[PDB]
Amino acid sequence: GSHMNLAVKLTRMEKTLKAYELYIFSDYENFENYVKKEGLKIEGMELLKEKKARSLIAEGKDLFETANYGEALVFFEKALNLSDNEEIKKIASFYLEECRKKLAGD
Amino acid sequence: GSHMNLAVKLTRMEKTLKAYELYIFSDYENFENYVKKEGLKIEGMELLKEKKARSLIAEGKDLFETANYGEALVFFEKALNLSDNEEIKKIASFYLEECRKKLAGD
Repeated sequence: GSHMNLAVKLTRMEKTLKAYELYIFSDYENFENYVKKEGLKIEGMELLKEKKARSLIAEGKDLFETANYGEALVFFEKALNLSDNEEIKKIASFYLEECRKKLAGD
Repeated sequence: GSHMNLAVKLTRMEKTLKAYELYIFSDYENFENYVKKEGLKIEGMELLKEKKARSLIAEGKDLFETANYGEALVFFEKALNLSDNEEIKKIASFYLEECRKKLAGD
């Protein structure tokens, strides 16, 4: 040609580097906000969502353990909505039901 | 005319993408080895080893809280060996012992 016409490719790649940098150097929320708004497909995203969902379950569990069932419920539902990972689903669903039991006075 | 420097940039960015992927999803040693081999200049390189140790502690702790003690053991031992920080090693050691108690049936 000898034009390579790489600009579109490189600007996508720049954004995916920026996404990885947000994951490494910033909060999960900053990372996912950027990925969502730039519409990026990040390889291994599911693993990252699973890890964050697991962190949310842990937060809920600590709230559950202080009998803040209402607040705990919020975290389990968040975890459920964040990751479609099968273990996350089962564990979050378990704890969600435990909250519901306590909330019903059972 | 064409801009071959953008193609060079492409090669650099592909490598940098792979580096970040190794950092996030693989062991620090693999990331280190790849960066050295490719002579990449990663921004914040000197920060990453301790950051990795910390993320391993966090991920290990969330596995611990979801009662995956066998899985968590791996994260804690890796963090124990990767960190150069005595406080971080105390955290890792504490959880490692708890995981071992779980493997033993307490």
